[PDB]
Amino acid sequence: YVKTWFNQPGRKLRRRQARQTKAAKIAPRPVEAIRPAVKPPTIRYNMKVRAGRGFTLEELKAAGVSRRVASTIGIPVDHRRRNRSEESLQRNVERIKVYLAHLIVFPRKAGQPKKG
Amino acid sequence: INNTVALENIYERIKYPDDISFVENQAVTTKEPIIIENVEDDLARELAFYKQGVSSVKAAFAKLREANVLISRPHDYFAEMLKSDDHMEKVRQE
Amino acid sequence: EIDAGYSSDSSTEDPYPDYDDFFTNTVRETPLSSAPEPKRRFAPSKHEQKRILQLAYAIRKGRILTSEQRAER
Amino acid sequence: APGLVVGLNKGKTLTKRQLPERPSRRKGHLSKRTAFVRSIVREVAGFAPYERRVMELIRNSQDKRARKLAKKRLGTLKRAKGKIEELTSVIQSSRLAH
Amino acid sequence: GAYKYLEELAKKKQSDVNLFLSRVRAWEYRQMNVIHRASRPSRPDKARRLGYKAKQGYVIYRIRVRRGRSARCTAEERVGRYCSNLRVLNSYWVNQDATYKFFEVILVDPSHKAIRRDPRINWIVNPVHKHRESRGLTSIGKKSRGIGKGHRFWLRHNTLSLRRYR
Amino acid sequence: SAGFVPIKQKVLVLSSRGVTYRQRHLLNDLVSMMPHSKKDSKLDSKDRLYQLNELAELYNCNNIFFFESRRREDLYLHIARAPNGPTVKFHVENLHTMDELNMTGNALKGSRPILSFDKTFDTAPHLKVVKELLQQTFGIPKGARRSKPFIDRVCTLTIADGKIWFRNYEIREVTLIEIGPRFVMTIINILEGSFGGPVIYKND
Amino acid sequence: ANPRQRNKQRSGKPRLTRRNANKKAKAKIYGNFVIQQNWDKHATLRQNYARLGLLATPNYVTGGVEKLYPDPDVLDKEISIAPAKTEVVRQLEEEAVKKAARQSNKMLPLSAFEHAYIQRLINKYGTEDFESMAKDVKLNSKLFNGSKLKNLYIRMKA
Amino acid sequence: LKVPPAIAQFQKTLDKNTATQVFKLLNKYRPETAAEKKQRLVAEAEAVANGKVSKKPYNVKYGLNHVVALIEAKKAKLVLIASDVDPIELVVFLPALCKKMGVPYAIVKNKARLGTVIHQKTAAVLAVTEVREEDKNELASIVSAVDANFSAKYDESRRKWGG
RNA sequence: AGAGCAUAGCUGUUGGGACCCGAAAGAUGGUGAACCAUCUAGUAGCUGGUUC
RNA sequence: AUUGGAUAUGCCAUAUAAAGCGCUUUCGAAGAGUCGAGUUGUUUGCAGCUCUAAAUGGGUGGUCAUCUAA
RNA sequence: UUGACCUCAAAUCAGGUAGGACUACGCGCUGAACAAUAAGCGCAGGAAAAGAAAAUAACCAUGAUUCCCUCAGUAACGGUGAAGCGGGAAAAGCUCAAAUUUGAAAUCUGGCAACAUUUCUUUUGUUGUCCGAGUUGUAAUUUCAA
Repeated sequence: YVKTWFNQPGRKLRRRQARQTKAAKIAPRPVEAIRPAVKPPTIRYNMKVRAGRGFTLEELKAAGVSRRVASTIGIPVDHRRRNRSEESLQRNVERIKVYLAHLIVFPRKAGQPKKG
Repeated sequence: INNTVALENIYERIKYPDDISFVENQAVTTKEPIIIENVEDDLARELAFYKQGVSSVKAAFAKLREANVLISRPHDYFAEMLKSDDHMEKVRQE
Repeated sequence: EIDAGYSSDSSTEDPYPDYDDFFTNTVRETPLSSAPEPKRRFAPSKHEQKRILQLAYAIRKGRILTSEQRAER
Repeated sequence: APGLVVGLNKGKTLTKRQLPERPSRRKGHLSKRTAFVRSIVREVAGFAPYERRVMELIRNSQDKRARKLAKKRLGTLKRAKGKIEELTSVIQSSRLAH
Repeated sequence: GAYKYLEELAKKKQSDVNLFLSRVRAWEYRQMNVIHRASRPSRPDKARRLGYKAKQGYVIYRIRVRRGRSARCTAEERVGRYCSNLRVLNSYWVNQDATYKFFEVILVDPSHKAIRRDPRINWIVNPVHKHRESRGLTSIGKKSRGIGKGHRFWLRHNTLSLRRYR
Repeated sequence: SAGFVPIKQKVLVLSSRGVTYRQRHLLNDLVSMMPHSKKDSKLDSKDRLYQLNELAELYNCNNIFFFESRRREDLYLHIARAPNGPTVKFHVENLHTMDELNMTGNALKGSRPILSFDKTFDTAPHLKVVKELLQQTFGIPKGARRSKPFIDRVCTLTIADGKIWFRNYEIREVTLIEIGPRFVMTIINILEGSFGGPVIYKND
Repeated sequence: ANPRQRNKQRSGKPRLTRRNANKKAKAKIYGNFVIQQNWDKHATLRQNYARLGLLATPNYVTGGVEKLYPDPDVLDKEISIAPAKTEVVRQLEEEAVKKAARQSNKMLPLSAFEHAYIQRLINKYGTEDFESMAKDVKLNSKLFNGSKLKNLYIRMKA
Repeated sequence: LKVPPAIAQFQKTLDKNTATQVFKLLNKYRPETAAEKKQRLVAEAEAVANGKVSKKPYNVKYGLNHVVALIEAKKAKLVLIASDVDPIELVVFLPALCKKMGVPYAIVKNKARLGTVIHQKTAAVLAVTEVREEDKNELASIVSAVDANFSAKYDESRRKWGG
């Protein structure tokens, strides 16, 4: 049982081509969703900062975005992560606020029945 | 904290009937405190343990032999050993 | 202090009783539903009020024959 | 400019927040209704054959063997302790009612 | 309302009510064929909570398997092979005795338009789910092959991945 | 009542969750050489040790054993006395299972063993206490069930480097042969109560 | 090699060819017509998003971005938008305003039923004690609450 | 063969005379058949369409989960249990719950009779909660009759191991 | 008052079918004691050979 | 020619309706021959057999943390 | 009695569906040599399986699964031999059971009638009515993140 990496330049170009069709389908929105900033859970890397999965419910409510719409404007949700330190709430709320600063939202046509 | 006063009281309270005979109490003491300086050396450790064990066993066996039932187990007694018959055979082979 | 006493059953050495109503012997004086009563059980049903509306839909557009149309038909 | 800046650190200043309660942690609370439901069914289904014999031992007052029997049948003391407390609750209630 | 009460009456399987039913039901089931249709589930609340809904296309078959591979996992393979067209949803214990285990197995008709048009049970019409009792993709199949999250739950070892630049 | 046919010394063998293949073998060895050992079912509780007192009364075992398996490699041993008594922590390593080739001895089953204790036990107060406790534990009482009146076992306990080397030695008609029980035994702490209370001695 | 591959190689039937290989050609843009018009057909999406004033990824680039030329107390605060660095972003933003401008009438009128429904309540229980008028049941057939009655009162105005 | 008292109840059903009197009352409060309910609704749809206050419906309540929750609220004045439910497990607790909540109840004969009351093939249980003021005095008669022919009668026979 | 790290080569060594050829196999599964196919590059201190 | 997701715009909308956030002097159901134990096979889990549970419980880790199976 | 309801059957009763083939990849059962190994058997797809924690961890804590790189030939075992961590690819979340719609089974297959519709006279629907399914519970509702 042996594996060869001859398709390594083939697979990389397939991935790039897979990104370009995604960009074609969804033009204005970025090819990647926003991710939060979290700290690795170990004494070795705890002083580091990296990306998370999504923004917890305290990070959404504090920033001012409901949890239902957040999934629609590209902000992802992590029901499992929680905020134990306020610096973790702060680094990710401002991460949301800077995102909503640059976020153009296209209006959608809405059904308007004659009566009500 | 190693409370010696508490330990001494506990040991004295939990002291067993040492007044009984050595064979009766089934308790002995090491001949030379099992002095094995070469802990790493298996041969030295076994020999020191053997010397302490043999002297204690001989004294207990002599006391038991002089007091009713002898400590030594005769081959006449067909009682099962601590290990199984296959285990005893395996022990003999090994 | 257990005295090291050994039980006599140690491993080392009416088929049809009558119905015992120990729980239903006394009648409970309150319900179990602690939840408050909703509005549905006091307002006209919204199930038919929805069905009525789409029946008016079908009547207005002629989808279904009307009651007077049914009699003459 | 939305941009993640990883590495080094972001901050050593810490402030713990008293975390709320998660509702999945709430599992295992005794609902007031379901206690009644469990009790009523316990009365209806009767008692297990081994568990019936536990009642007689308690009535005969050989509680030591009652623990031994339940432990043997169930598997651990806390499982046996709860059953005995479950059984003795039946016995006292039947004796006061009847 | 009721399936709360049926939940805890089924938790005591040696009580007199159940044991008297265990004898009565097992005697009459052995009188039948090995695999036979059942109109209403012998355990309505268990069938309910396992996915069964009282509507057309939902089927139940009762099977006895000799005691002495899993028994319940067997009941699913034998029922599915019997009803070749139905997709097996689930399975549950209904009864047992000294010589047999009686299992009920729920199946779905992939062709019935009550099912095909059901937004929630549509997933079973897809061919990837053909005979999930045969691949080990049911609940007991997932358990019997040790699939799950945990620390208590091959070719990645033997392979020699030689990268392009090595 | 309290009990029928009371014999002074009894052993309560019990291991917590996570016991492995090797630790299982020595539980079999301990239940073998000790006739009146009351083998029991595992505990769902890995640190609820004070519940042993309720179990101790149940089986009326004056001495209690606990085979803890921390992280599937740390083999802990806990020994105590049923009425309060010194609950002493231990750590045991480098064991000899009965399947090992090191064993070539042959001793009777249930025979009263000869207890040999090093003088270093009496040097320290805590070491003397554990020596007496081990004397009560290993010492098979007279009239023990499933035992023999003969003597074919000698236990040697040597203290060095802060830990005890235990060896089981068989008397031969001395030209002794090791039965096979052999390990390294270390003391951790001693409790004034039965799996509870403040710690009186803490080994470093 | 295989039998199935080899019998149709010897036979006279033409091979089911497909001239599909168009290497190096990117996916043409559909969706937003504005960006499509300003989409260079040769540049990569990381290059085109940048040239168009859009972020391809708000998350850190995991690599080395091209250097073509030698380049020389707050939770309540809100970030006052981000001015567009390109015309094309302003084109996208301008359309967002106009689309919202068309969809400005979010107030709903009333149908006949709720119209006379609100008059019957209003002329009997004034116009301020909405809780009391929700407490009545003879006219409050549907048993509306105070909150929804006020909404109908506002909606009936225009 | 010997039978638990939990199942022995269902052998001692309601008498012929009383059961008829229960059904005579119930027949006044049968639920509307789906046919005329369509006709009744279409009358209101027509009234709404051309141009335009009712009263509470008064019927019997049916369904195993529906009836259990009416008892658990003590909203049930009278519970009627079919003696031959297919898996007897379904109502073996109902006499216990009906006694625990003080709801008078009777084990009537056959389930198809109850089904005919509610325009269904089979009805495993029926419950009378609200009765119009005209028959309020009438209902209290059968509750006493059930209390006389089911609770005063049997009672001890409800506890004996049947068979 | 640190001298390594990385690449390429050479020779050496340990595995891998392991310089090439050669010992009855055995096992699984089939066909009508026999026979077939694969696992198999099963096994060697030995034999014969190993190229300007 | 055949289709796909968007835009633009015409018509029809059964809306007496349906949602999100908010506040709660009212509530909050949670998967059993399963977990678990002894024991026996298989290769730690899995399987048979013997028993067989609980409701701040139960599993797992370090009196705590995390998780919420059938 | 009638006749309901339950079971029992049959029919060339209508509408269906299953089998065999392929097997590189894939999911199971099972298996000896020389090792979950060949084989044997069973079941599938354009991928299969897995999957939104009865998951780690002891941290400033992380956050479905899958694959890659490292962790690492490390721990552990006794040569066999991992997993968190970290870094990448990709990302998406959800539906039931357990609630009385009870001021109204609100749910659905099938027959028939017209209306449509098409990769299509070969597809797939709607409206109306009738009959069944269903109250031993089909819709809405709610799934712990609540």
